[PDB]
Amino acid sequence: HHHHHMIRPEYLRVLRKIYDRLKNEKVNWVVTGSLSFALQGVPVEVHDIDIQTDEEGAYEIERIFSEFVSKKVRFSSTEKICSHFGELIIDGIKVEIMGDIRKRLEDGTWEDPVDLNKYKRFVETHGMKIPVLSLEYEYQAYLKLGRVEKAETLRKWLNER
Ligand code: NA
Ligand code: NA
Ligand code: NA
Repeated sequence: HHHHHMIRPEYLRVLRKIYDRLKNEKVNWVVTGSLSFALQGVPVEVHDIDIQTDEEGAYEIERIFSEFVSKKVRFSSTEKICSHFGELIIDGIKVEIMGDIRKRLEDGTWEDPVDLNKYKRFVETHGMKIPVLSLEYEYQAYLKLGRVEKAETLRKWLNER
């Protein structure tokens, strides 16, 4: 953990609550977003918890954490990214559930969702074996989001004309 950076205990507490209910379920899930970076030693503050999973996993997670569901899992799509998307709030912390995230391809097709198991690693942390997507994958994913943002920004700037 570069910089001996520590994840704020509120996030670890909620992560434990999530881990405890998923650990012995057949759910294909990973922590993604900032918490995945942090768990893998990148000193970044976490503000919410992102769980990426497959389509079935999103609905299973929602059911497992039914009392915490703030937004029902629904297939949700922009023109760029879609997923089976819902939200939990646990102890005031937002948990984004994203099942089978797919990115739009140049041709308008949707990429197949990632094989989470190609990139999943288990981080031993605070007595928990937490599945995360690899830093390499995460970095590449954010850089890709970045490209999308840049293209959209340029389009919007031009649209203002
Ligand atoms: Na920590
Ligand atoms: Na799995
Ligand atoms: Na960290």
